[PDB]
Amino acid sequence: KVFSKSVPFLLKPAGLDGMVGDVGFDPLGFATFIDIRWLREAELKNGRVAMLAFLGFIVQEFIRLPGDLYSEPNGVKAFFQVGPQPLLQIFLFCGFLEFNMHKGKLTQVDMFEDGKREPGNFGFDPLGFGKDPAKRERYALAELKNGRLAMIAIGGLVHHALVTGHATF
Amino acid sequence: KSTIVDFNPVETSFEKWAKPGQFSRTLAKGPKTTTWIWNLHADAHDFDIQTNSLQEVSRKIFSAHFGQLAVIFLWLSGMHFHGAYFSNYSAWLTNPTSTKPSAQIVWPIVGQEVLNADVGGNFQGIQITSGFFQLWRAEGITSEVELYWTAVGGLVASFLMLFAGWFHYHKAAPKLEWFQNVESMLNHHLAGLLGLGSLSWAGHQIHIALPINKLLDLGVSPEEIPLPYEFILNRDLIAQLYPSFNKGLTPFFTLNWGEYSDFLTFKGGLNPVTGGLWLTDTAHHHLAIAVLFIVAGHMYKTNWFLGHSIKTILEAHKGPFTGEGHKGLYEVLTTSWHAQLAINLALFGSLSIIVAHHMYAMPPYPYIAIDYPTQLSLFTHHVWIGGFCIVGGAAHGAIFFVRDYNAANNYNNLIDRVIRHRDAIISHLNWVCIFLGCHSFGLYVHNDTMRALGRSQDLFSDNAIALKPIFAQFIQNLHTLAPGSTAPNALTTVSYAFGGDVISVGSKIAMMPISLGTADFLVHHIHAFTIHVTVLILLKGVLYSRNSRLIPDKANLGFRFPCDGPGRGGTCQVSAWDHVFLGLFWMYNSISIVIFHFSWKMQSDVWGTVSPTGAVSHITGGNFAQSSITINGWLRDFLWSQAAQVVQSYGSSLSAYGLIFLGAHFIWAFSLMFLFSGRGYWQELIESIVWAHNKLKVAPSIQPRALSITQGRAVGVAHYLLGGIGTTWAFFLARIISV
Amino acid sequence: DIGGLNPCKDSEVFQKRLAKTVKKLENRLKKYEEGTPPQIAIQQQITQTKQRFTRYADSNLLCGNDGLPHLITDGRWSHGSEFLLPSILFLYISGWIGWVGRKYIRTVGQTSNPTEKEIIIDVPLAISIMTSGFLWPFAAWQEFLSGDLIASDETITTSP
Amino acid sequence: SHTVKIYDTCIGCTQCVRACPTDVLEMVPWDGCKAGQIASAPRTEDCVGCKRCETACPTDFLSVRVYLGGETTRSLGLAY
Amino acid sequence: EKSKAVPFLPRPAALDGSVVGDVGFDPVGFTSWLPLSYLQEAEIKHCRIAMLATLGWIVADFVHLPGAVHEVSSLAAHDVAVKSGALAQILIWTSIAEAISVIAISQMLEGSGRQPGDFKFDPLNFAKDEKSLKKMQLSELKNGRLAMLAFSGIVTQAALTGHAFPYM
Amino acid sequence: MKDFLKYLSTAPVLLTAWLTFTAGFVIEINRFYPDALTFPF
Ligand code: CLA
Ligand code: CLA
Ligand code: CLA
Ligand code: CLA
Ligand SMILES: CC(/C=C/C=C(C)/C=C/[C@@]12O[C@]1(C)C[C@@H](O)CC2(C)C)=C\C=C\C=C(C)\C=C\C=C(C)\C=C\[C@@]12O[C@]1(C)C[C@@H](O)CC2(C)C
Ligand SMILES: CC(/C=C/C=C(C)/C=C/[C@@]12O[C@]1(C)C[C@@H](O)CC2(C)C)=C\C=C\C=C(C)\C=C\C=C(C)\C=C\[C@@]12O[C@]1(C)C[C@@H](O)CC2(C)C
Ligand SMILES: CC1=C(C/C=C(\C)CCC[C@H](C)CCC[C@H](C)CCCC(C)C)C(=O)c2ccccc2C1=O
Ligand code: SF4
Repeated sequence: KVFSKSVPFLLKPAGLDGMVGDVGFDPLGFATFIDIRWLREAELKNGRVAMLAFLGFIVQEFIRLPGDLYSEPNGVKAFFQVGPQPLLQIFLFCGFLEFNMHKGKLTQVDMFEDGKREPGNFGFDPLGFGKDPAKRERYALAELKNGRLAMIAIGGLVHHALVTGHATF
Repeated sequence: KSTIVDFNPVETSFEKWAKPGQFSRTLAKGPKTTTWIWNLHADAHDFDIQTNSLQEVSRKIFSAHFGQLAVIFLWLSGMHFHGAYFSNYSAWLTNPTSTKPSAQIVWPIVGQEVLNADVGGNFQGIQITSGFFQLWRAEGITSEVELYWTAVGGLVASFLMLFAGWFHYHKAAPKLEWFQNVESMLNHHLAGLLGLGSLSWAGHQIHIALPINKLLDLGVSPEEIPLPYEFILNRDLIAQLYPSFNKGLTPFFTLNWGEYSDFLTFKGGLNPVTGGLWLTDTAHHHLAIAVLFIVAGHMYKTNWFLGHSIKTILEAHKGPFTGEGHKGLYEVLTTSWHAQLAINLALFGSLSIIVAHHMYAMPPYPYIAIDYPTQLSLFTHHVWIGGFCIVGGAAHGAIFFVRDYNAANNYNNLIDRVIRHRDAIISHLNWVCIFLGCHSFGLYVHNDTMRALGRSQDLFSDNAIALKPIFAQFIQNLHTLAPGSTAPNALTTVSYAFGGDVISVGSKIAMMPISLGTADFLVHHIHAFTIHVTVLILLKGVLYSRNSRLIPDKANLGFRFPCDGPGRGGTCQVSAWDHVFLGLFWMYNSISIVIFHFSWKMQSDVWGTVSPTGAVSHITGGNFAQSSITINGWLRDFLWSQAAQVVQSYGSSLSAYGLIFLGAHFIWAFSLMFLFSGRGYWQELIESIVWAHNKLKVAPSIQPRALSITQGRAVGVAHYLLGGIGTTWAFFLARIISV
Repeated sequence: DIGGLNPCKDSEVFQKRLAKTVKKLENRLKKYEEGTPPQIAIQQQITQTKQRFTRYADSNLLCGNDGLPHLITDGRWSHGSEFLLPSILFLYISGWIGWVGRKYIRTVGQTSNPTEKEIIIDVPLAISIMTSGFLWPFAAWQEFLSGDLIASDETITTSP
Repeated sequence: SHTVKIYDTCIGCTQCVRACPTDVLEMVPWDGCKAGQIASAPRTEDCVGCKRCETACPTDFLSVRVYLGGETTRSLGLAY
Repeated sequence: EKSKAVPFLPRPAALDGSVVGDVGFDPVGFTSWLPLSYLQEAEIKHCRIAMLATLGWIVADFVHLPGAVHEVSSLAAHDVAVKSGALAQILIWTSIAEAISVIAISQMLEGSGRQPGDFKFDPLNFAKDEKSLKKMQLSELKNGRLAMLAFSGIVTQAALTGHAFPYM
Repeated sequence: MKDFLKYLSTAPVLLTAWLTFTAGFVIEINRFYPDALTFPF
């Protein structure tokens, strides 16, 4: 028996072999009954959204926009003060982005049905970082780790605002 | 390698849990139509068709009994836990006559918190009609901590019974010879179970319930009453209430049992403080029952040259009119589980009905006679359980006749001779049923039409043509004269229902002489007629379960089959199951009439309030005597009149009873769709629905089929019973809680 | 206004109903003692009743002559939160349910044992299909266009 | 008496004949199927209409069909 | 035959010699109908939990964390900590650890090779070869049993008599 | 835990779990936002 590298008292999970964040961490075996490509796509998207949202917290409490609506240093209270109209526009824009970036196939059964789709690979690289394949793997691992850390931190900041109410500081 | 058990017969594995229908040879292949799903649950406990060995069936039955007892223990633990945590039992103890027992609080969601009634004692919740508070008080339970510990013990016992079932199916399963030791089983169930349970309960009553309840009746608050264990360690806390414990057990071993007359009395009647039976009388009763049952347990020969053989007893009881007599009955009852189930279920339902009668007749718990909802609910529930169990006993007798009956082994015995003249039995029972129905009901209809025609002197009433139940009144007179004449050591009659004084607790009547007039004559004959018709249906099912003049090979079609075909003019419902279906309907009718008679008679001529000068005013006002003799009277002065509380319960804490009233009406009417219709129409409608699904590519792989004819009948009867019983349940509960 | 109804904010019978309910609840509250849980529960009932009546008053709700909110479901967007928006919400949810059920039926209908996978659900595949129902309006008007939504003549018919 | 008809979809599996409770059906030689036999109904006067015959028929929509008709003490199953 | 612990009782027939802390003590034959690895894991879990619990009870009756909520005796600390939510955090993280334990014990029972109670947690070494590991396993088992009995006595005495650290 | 998880995948257990979850979130929505006669928006 091999046993996992992360959880040393557990057997090595299956389906994670050719990935860019494999430390053998899957005690519940989510990769066995869920497609690993979909799981990586979801992890990357959740991580990127969490990173953007954490940066949004830190900037919102600091900078903010001119106007009476955009005057709440607290993100949770800003979600309510801003009203539904600005939020629904963000929702529709995110939907438009989702549609055009995945080119129609948006669901768990439709995406990766034909393969030829690296999980999380939207081809988005205008600044050109990533031409060298040597640093590409390191950049992918850094993105994954930062995304996970940002998921934890996004939960932390949101719940700090809920239990205190003032801000993050 | 024990001689009674087999070790590790079945492996404890989850593999068969993932293969539904593995028990059945036909269902194991997997579902092809939706009929497979229904067949899966209809054959789950039919262990006879799952194995060909009586040993395996017996082991499955034994483990199923353990599972059932674990379920019962879990239910009891839940009841005690609710009494401990979500009840006003402590408040009810200090004010039994003014606080309504409640042991279930309702969460505040969707406005349902209105169900939390003003039960009293600074409590909000649902009023409890199961009488647990009175039972706990009779047990001497004076604190909610004791209820919590009883709940914990119930949980432990439930786990123990689950473990016992698992152990005796998978680790050590008893052999067939162990199960067939009916002599040993009877000896143990009679001495150990019954007698030693009575003895242990008598000990508990004498040492815990007798002193604690005596202190409670004396006015001592539950907080200053000593803890129950102190009544055992200290022979002076109990010797003050009953000054006979000072002599210890010496009077018992010296045969001077007269010294124990302090706490082993024979009084009769009711406790004037609580309205229940004297707990000293109860303890003496349980002691006598224990001795009698222990003695009765030393009857059958088990392992020594001592006792009886049931085979030799039965085989010696022949006669000129009965041929071989009881020869072969021992083989029938030791090789067929269905025959044992028939006998046990019939006698068990009859026992439940007898229990229901003796409950209200002689209230055995403190402050339970003045809790009218508890009395009504207990009687109705126990009578319903008795009727259901009796129908089940008839059903399993029919099942035994179809499946486990061997013609060769029963040559010219009682079973054979009964089948040989089944025609005579059924024809005479038919004549008796027609006679009884004609008379009882047509006397009711004659009263109704005489009243409708303005001829009040032509009725079958007390102020008219009178049918006095003289035989029952003679018995009532004999019982009220028994103390001092035939029961010379009695101080009071067994029940005040036979006659005597009005017993009231807190201005509320506990018991009172139940007068019998022409109204009781008619309703008693209605009871006899309904019981006779139910017996007719069930006995026709049992006797004609194997063959008939219509179908000479009905036994080859099994116990459960819809018909033999449209031929012979139509052979619907010829099974024996279709007789347990009709008998279920008629049992519902009979029990409904019985509980209606009880409710109206008690409310009109027993229950009520007593004025300080001794004037008795009842709940309804004595309208039973003159208005229960016509069907219009039953419709108006009982159904319409006492349904006022149910229909006016909206917005109050009894609104749940009105909602259940309406829902039970809905379910009862829903049943008639299955009872009146047939399978072909529903199959052909499912055909068009399946066409639509196929048109939308959503037709299931498991082909949807209409419920089988037998399952359609079963669904119809189940819904009919549920709707009717629920309607009566809501009506009774709302009416008797409001007033 | 519409159909002769009037706003509940100006309906006297509505306020009479509120006052009567509050009075009944307070009378019930009078028979308990101090800050005991029954009094807390009755006070919560009173607070919830007042909040519900206030919300119904300030909700563009039309009340009849009985002082009860009447629903205007003719289709006008003015009273669109009474029927139209809940109608859209239910249509979305029910279309989701039907779409995931149909997709699961058609997916396990092409396996070796289609009937086995209906009593014993393939939970991985079931979860995969169920979370994909958020696009059911788009999936339905992408399968109907391709002719994959409707059968044509392989469907069975009775004798006549 | 009821009417019983046999149709050439008969596969000669004999399940109808051995299910008749009144000896109405019998197997007769034939050349329209592999078994070389077809059911016959030469004693329909004893037909009771129980339709056990067509409950045992494996062919798609039956090869033995029972049409209920005039009633008789034999067809009504009257022991009296 | 003739188990070491109870010399007049037969050997439990499931504990021959190949388990740490195996003196053949199973009079009521718990090992005759339950997996040995399962019972070993349960015993080791109890040992560790009760060792931590005894140390915490004794220490918290001496040293208190800053704050008014932490100014109660260990006997009354349960009702205070549950109200403050202190025990909720322990419950959450213990539940996470116990779900991972569900996975681990399932894998151990269905093959794998993980010894009962072996989570491979060993930042320091403290056990370099087989002999040291066996000796330290025996020490852990004995200390855990002693601490289970000690916590039992501590709780029973403290509940009987509401005394401070000397629970006599 | 290979056949136990298959047992939990049966129709009755899955339907019971799904209906329990469904009733749960419905009841909790009605607890946190009670007496909702119209759409909140
Ligand atoms: C004095 C001895 C004794 C006692 C008390 C019982 C008691 C019981 N037997 Mg039993 N039985 C006995 C001897 C005894 N039996 C013998 C010698 C045989 C062999 C012929 C059987 C064969 C037998 C069968 C085949 C069945 C029973 C069943 C039952 C139960 C009937 C259900 C009931 O009334 O609920 C009353 C319930 C209670 C009062 C709850 C408390 C009872 C607990 C469990 C004590 C049980 C005593 C037990 C025999 C002690 C053995 C302990 C074990 C470690 C050896 C009841 C618990 C039936 C049953 O329900 O199966 C489980 C059943 O199907 N018995
Ligand atoms: C000690 C009691 C007892 C026992 C052990 C049995 C045991 C048995 N009976 Mg039996 N029976 C009993 C009492 C009993 N019965 C009673 C009291 C009646 C009269 C109604 C019957 C009537 C009866 C018939 C008519 C038949 C049996 C059959 C059987 C056998 C198969 C049972 C099965 O698979 O059902 C599995 C269990 C179910 C299908 C459960 C069905 C659910 C019920 C009907 C509804 C319950 C609703 C419940 C009250 C909650 C409603 C509340 C609502 C708000 C939701 C089995 C040997 C059958 C057989 O073939 O025997 C060989 C058969 O045909 N019995
Ligand atoms: C109100 C409806 C109703 C009525 C009146 C009856 C009546 C009867 N049922 Mg029942 N039954 C009912 C509903 C009813 N049933 C339902 C819903 C079911 C479904 C489960 C059944 C299922 C059922 C079964 C399975 C059986 C019966 C049987 C009986 C008969 C018992 C013998 C008897 O009393 O005959 C006497 C007749 C009456 C009491 C009816 C009223 C007669 C009046 C009062 C006296 C005579 C009037 C006079 C002749 C009128 C002449 C004037 C006229 C010509 C103008 C009786 C005919 C049993 C049977 O066959 O009989 C033994 C039987 O086995 N029934
Ligand atoms: C079974 C384990 C256990 C449990 C349930 C508790 C529970 C409690 N302790 Mg406690 N404690 C423990 C072990 C335990 N302790 C140990 C081993 C020590 C010695 C360091 C202490 C020292 C201690 C002090 C000094 C105080 C408490 C206090 C308290 C109470 C509230 C605050 C709190 O949770 O402690 C906070 C706990 C600490 C600050 C130290 C805990 C150190 C841990 C147990 C050692 C490392 C283990 C590791 C983290 C395990 C990982 C778990 C895994 C699932 C990830 C609460 C009743 C406080 C109180 O109210 O007293 C009445 C208080 O003042 N404890
Ligand atoms: C921090 C955390 C996890 C941190 C892990 C980190 C950062 C490391 C992550 C990574 O290394 C991995 C793993 C793998 C790498 O490939 C990726 C990176 C990213 C490198 C979880 C916090 C988890 C935090 C949790 C669970 C907090 C729960 C708090 C609760 C429940 C509070 C409740 C109360 O506040 C209320 C509600 C009311 C009050 O009155 C009472 C109380 C009780 C106090
Ligand atoms: C609990 C949690 C993470 C827990 C992580 C744990 C335990 C990790 C443990 C580990 O790492 C360690 C410790 C060590 C590792 O080696 C092993 C593991 C085991 C992996 C994240 C919560 C994460 C929680 C998140 C992200 C919640 C975000 C909430 C948002 C955005 C809410 C928005 C709103 O609330 C507003 C603002 C207004 C409302 O009215 C409307 C809405 C819209 C609802
Ligand atoms: C409607 C009907 C059907 C069709 C009924 C069917 C197909 C039953 C469908 C049951 C569904 C599929 C499952 C049950 C759904 C309920 C909502 C669950 C019960 C409610 C719980 C609270 C118990 C018959 O097959 C039939 C057969 C013979 C005589 C009469 C009838 C008859 O009336
Ligand atoms: S279907 Fe109904 S009617 Fe036709 S035979 Fe069977 S039972 Fe008699």
